[PDB]
Amino acid sequence: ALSEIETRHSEIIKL
Amino acid sequence: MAEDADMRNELEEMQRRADQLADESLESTRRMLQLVEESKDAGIRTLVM
Amino acid sequence: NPDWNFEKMGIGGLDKEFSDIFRRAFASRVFCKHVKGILLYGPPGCGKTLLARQIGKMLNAREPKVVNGPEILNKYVGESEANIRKLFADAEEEQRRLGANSGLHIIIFDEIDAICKQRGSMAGSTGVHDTVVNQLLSKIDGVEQLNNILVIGMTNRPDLIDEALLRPGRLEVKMEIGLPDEKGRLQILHIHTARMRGHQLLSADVDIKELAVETKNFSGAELEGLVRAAQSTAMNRHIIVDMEKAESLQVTRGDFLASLENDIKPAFGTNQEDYASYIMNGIIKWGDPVTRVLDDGELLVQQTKNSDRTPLVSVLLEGPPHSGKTALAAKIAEESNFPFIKICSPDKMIGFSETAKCQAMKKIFDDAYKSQLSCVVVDDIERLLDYVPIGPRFSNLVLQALLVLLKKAPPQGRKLLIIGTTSRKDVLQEMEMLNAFSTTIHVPNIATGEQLLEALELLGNFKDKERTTIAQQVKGKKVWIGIKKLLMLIEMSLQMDPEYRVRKFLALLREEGA
Amino acid sequence: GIGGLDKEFSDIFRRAFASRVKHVKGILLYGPPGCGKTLLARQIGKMLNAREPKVVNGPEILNKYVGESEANIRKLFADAEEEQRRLGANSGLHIIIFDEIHDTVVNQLLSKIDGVEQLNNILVIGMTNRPDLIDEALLRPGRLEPDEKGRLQILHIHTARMADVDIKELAVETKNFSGAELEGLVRAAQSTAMNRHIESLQVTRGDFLASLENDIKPAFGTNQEDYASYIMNGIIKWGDPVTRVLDDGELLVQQTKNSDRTPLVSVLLEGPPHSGKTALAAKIAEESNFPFIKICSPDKMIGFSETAKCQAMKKIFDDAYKSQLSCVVVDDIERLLDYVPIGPRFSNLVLQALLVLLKKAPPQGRKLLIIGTTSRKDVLQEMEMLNAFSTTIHVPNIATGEQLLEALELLGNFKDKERTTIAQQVKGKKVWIGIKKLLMLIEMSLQMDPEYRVRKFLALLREEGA
Amino acid sequence: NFEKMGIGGLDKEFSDIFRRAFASRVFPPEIVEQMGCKHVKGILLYGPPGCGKTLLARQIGKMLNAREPKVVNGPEILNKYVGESEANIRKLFADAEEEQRRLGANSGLHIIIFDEIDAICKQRGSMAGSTGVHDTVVNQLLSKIDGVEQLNNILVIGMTNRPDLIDEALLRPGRLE
Amino acid sequence: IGKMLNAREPKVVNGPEILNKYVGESEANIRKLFADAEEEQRRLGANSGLHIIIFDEID
Amino acid sequence: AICKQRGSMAGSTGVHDTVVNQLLSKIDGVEQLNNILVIGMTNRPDLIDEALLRPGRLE
Amino acid sequence: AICKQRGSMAGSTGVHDTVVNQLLSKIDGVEQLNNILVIGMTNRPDLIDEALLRPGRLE
Amino acid sequence: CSPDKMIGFSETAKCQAMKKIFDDAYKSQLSCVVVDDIERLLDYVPIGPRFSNLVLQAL
Ligand SMILES: Nc1ncnc2c1ncn2[C@@H]1O[C@H](COP(=O)(O)OP(=O)(O)OP(=O)(O)O)[C@@H](O)[C@H]1O
Ligand SMILES: Nc1ncnc2c1ncn2[C@@H]1O[C@H](COP(=O)(O)OP(=O)(O)OP(=O)(O)O)[C@@H](O)[C@H]1O
Ligand SMILES: Nc1ncnc2c1ncn2[C@@H]1O[C@H](COP(=O)(O)OP(=O)(O)OP(=O)(O)O)[C@@H](O)[C@H]1O
Ligand SMILES: Nc1ncnc2c1ncn2[C@@H]1O[C@H](COP(=O)(O)OP(=O)(O)O)[C@@H](O)[C@H]1O
Repeated sequence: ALSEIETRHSEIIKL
Repeated sequence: MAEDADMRNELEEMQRRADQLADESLESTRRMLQLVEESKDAGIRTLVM
Repeated sequence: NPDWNFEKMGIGGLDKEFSDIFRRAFASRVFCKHVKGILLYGPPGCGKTLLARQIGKMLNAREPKVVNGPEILNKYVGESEANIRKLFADAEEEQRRLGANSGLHIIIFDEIDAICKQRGSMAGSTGVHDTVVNQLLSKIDGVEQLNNILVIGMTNRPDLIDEALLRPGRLEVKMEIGLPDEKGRLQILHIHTARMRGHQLLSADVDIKELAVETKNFSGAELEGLVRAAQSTAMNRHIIVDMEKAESLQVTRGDFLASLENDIKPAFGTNQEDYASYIMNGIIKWGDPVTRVLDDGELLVQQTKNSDRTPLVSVLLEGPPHSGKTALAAKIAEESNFPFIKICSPDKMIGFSETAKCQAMKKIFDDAYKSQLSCVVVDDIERLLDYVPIGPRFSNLVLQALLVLLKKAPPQGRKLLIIGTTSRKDVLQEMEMLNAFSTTIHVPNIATGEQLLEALELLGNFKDKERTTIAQQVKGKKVWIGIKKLLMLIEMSLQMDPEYRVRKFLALLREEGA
Repeated sequence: GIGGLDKEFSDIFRRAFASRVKHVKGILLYGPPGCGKTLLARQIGKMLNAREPKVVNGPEILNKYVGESEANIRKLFADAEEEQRRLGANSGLHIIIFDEIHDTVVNQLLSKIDGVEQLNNILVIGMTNRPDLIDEALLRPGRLEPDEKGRLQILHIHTARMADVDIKELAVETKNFSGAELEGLVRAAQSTAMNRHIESLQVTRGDFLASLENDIKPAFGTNQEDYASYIMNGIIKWGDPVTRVLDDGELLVQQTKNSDRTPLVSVLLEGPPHSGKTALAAKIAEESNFPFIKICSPDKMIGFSETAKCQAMKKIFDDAYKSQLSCVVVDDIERLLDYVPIGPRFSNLVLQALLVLLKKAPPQGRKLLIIGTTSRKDVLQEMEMLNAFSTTIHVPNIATGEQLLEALELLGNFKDKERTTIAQQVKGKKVWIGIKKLLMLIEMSLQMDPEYRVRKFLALLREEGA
Repeated sequence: NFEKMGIGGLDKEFSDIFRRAFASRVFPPEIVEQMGCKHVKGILLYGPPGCGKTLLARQIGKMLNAREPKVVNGPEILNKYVGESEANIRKLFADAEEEQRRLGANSGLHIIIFDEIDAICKQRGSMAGSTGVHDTVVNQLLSKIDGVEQLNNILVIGMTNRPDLIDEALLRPGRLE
Repeated sequence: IGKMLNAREPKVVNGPEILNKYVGESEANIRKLFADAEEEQRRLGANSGLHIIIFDEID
Repeated sequence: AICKQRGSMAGSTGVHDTVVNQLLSKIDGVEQLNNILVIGMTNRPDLIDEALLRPGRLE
Repeated sequence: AICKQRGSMAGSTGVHDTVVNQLLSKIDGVEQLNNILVIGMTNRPDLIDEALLRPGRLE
Repeated sequence: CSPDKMIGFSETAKCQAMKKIFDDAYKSQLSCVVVDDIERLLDYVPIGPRFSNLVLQAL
């Protein structure tokens, strides 16, 4: 889930 | 028989590593351990003052 | 689909097959289900690459995708299957999205050998995705039939893949390019020599038309490679210390000397036939009997050439030892100059199980059956089937794997012959195989001094003085001698001195003839 | 609705259905390919139930089995058990058929059919052309205790879909192909005449031109026949002995047909060498037309171990048994035995096999006429194989010039004029000749110049001692 | 500088090799411009051990060409992951194909040296003991060398004790003369 | 000699140690041996501290 | 069963004779490893290779 | 099949002679277990090795 | 040891059963052994007289 790995990175940097 | 076969086989690497950088996400969640404590540590003692 | 015009000469391999596939492949799609794929094999490749590049040069008006080998594969599970859907999605999208059924998009997948195992059973225990045929297979025909695009294949060794996946409907079509025929190879060098021969400098006295035939079984790049070396040789002469200097000289001519030199040394065909070990010195006529043998031999050959009533001619020639039996068979064989002839000899079946020794002989007769006609030679029968009289012992399997094959007829409409030779007829009688041989020849040994002197004249070993010295005493033995030994013992006596031949020669000869 | 195949059909239904009408888990049928398998599977299922839902399973039965394609193999069975558990009061039957049949699926399939939970009252039938590929467990008692009119339908689906080919040639010439793979050339039928570098040439008539087999010849048809080659030249009746031998042999093939207490009949015919008796036996075998014919010839198994050679004769000979009745031939048995005179030596296992064959009876009813060819009998007299044989036959060589001239007259080698010259002596020399060597000699004589044809012919006919 | 240094033997063989495979290198460019003749892709030399081949195979390409040789030791390419094998060969030709694309006529002539090739390359249709398709790196090789993309201005030399076990499909001329 | 006569610690393979289930890593262990003396020669040139290898039951 | 003679006897190179080489290389190898005793038991002793039974590996 | 009676000499040890060794070593081996019962079944009582069925192993 | 039970073995497989029991007999202080019906044990025929020589030699 590279969509969700990249979001696990990116959205949580936004967090 | 009178048979000896000694053999080898090969690997299929698992996914989820588009680029190594992904572990930087851990460097993020380090930081939101870093950027959380001083908020309360000054919050409650800011209530003290 | 085909946007532009083309010229066929480029492959120069054959135009029959290019037309045939052109007929079958493109007829549906230019001007029924259309052709979705092809594959093809030649054993050394011999121009596969040129063929694929050239039709790709012609048809697409775009670049098709190329694969180097397994490179689809990758460690990441499924991404190996992502790599194929990468290119197939374009064609699929275009077909249903664009809807014009424009099929310029085609691919060269080379070496199907590597990517696919027939069911995956080959190479035993493998990863589930170590071999994926199922994905690209299902991709092309599985969900629904796709007629808008063409896949191509190259395999130098098709047999690995052939059984499972080539069942009709995935690919029913399969093609093979064979090595050039004599004129085929003629136009091969012609195209390669086009660029040279289009320049006046090169190839005086070229004589390509005998160069082709000087190549019996050669194919492809070696012919090209002859030219590589042939230039390299003419390029060598001027290359001259540390610095090897070639001063500017535009005078260089590839002469036949370059091709002639670089004919033998640098390049070797896959299959070749030679008579050299069998023929040291040729044959010299030592009288009428040699010509008699060749006379009724050529009679026999014309018989088997014209006549269809007796597809086989069972013949042998027998004589005493060292009488020039084997070479003679070779020469008559050449004078027939049938398209296929093989020399069987125990020399090449040496130290083999007799079963292996017959299973090497069944092979060649089947290979000869494949031709419309052929002439096979079998020499030293007694040595092939290992007869020894001390007490009779031999290999029986060889006997009958020789014998019945004499009696059979190859498939109707093609005819053949055999010929055999041996040092004795007697055991052959008692062993009941000469009955099977229809005709028989007696090759004699030298019986008389006069014709001996005549044979010596052909050799011209002895000068007239000593020939006359011989002529007095030599007559009256009425010798039982065979010639091969003759050749030997002359040389045995020459080495004593040129002065003293006689004390060695004649006293050595009296041992023979009882 | 299946033409023929009624006794096998007759027995099969009662045993499975009688129990339905411990219950059988499944019945498995093995048939040769082209047996109309699909119709039979449909027919049997339809007969079993009025409206039991027909379920069709795709050909690729096995998969990797590690979490993908195991549940689905499990699921199709799983659906059937759901009804089965729900309805316990009375018998409930669901039919699932898998047409044309890794690790886990073998074990998994066996477990579903037979379990700790019985799972009975359901049946699954597999029909396959080949037995060996399928799993061993099914065979043991317990868990599983061309059709050229059809090819005309292959035409009237594929060919009718699109100045023509004949109606019937491409239905009776099936021996080399089958219609299920025949889809390349018919599609090429356009391509055939289309490739003339051809805006449009006038439209076609569906034209058929060498679209019959040759565009894509590779195919599977198991023709398995090469009878004609042994007789390259048809046998000519040159003499009373010929008609004698032939009529005396065919009275045997005839009396067998009505025979009792001789299902086998053994005859050995023998003549000297280079007298054709190999085509002759093939001729008489042709003469009496049988369901099945087969030919044991040294030519095929040349250079094989003895235990392979005998095995080959069994392998053909049990096929001949499985026919209702057939004759077979075995030639050149001096070679089949690997005989040589110089010292006696031969293959013994083949000998003993053959000899026991000649008196081994076929199982209940069926009968055969075996013939064998012999250059030399006396060898066989010493090998004590002859008594097992019966009614042996001497075929002679040519004794006389009358028979000779009449023979080549039947052939027509010589013009009558030149034939005069050799005719000048009819008795003057006397002959031992067999037909094969003679026919071989006439060719070389003719090859030589017309002056010397008969001149050399006579010389060589005398060279072999008249 | 070659200056006839280091080999010490087999002047015949050296002459034949030099004229055969460096003629394309040594000539002045115009002459072949009249021809259509490419560079040879590669060569192969073998013989009994201790016979002097690795000496020359150093000197050729070490001294003779202006370039740094690329060595591969025999199995060193091989690794377990299915695509890393081939993905290590393309590492070898990437420089020479990309500068080929850029500069067509001439290039720095990146040379590879195989060594003890018999282990790494043998005939495709032998799986005995391997029970793997991974004998088929060779397919990548010969589909890489001439491939669909023909590449000139690359040279490659093979070395083996055993000449007879190689698939001759990559021994045909143009790949190895 | 290897360990007491001269100054190095020798890397020793005991019989087969090398062999491995995966292709190429067995062979790779070979160069894991040589690559501590290889660079050493590379960056001291000719003069160098000696490296030693003891095979055993090499047959 | 483990070790029978390794001299290209008992079929093709014994039965994976690499093993016994490793073993007798291991116990008497370049390190002494003086601190262990191995028990072994057979009903057919003669099979075993003389390389292993000699004094100091097993006396 | 597996328990055919092995015989002792350098050659012709056998094809399956190494399965039985583990079997019997499980039965009567080191660290005995009393937690077990095992039933052999055959139609060939004379081919079974005589030690496989000696008392204590199969009594 | 009788032929009764050793029917069908090939020559060497007879020899090894002999040598087996005799090597069992070399492990007891006093051993009385029997060989019955020798002439069938080493197969004897007057006709074209033939027998198994290695059996004899072993014996
Ligand atoms: N017809 C001939 N006239 C003259 N010389 C001949 C003739 N045939 C062969 N020779 C010479 O004899 C030599 C070969 O003899 P050949 O090979 O037939 O012996 P061979 O067949 O081995 O005899 P054997 O089969 O008894 O061993 C050749 O060197 C050839 O020059
Ligand atoms: N009426 C006839 N009588 C005999 N032979 C004939 C007759 N008509 C034709 N033939 C020919 O006789 C040939 C006999 O070949 P066949 O295989 O019988 O050899 P053969 O006689 O069995 O040889 P052998 O008996 O020595 O084994 C055939 O090629 C056939 O054309
Ligand atoms: N012809 C030669 N001239 C000079 N030195 C040589 C020669 N042959 C061998 N040597 C010596 O041997 C070395 C070369 O080894 P060599 O070429 O024999 O290996 P090789 O033949 O490749 O062995 P293998 O073929 O088994 O790999 C040189 O460095 C030198 O020490
Ligand atoms: N006219 C020609 N016909 C056939 N082959 C040719 C011709 N001209 C050159 N060749 C050579 O044939 C080679 C292509 O062979 P290919 O089919 O790739 O062999 P492989 O399948 O073994 O790789 C090219 O490298 C080229 O040099």
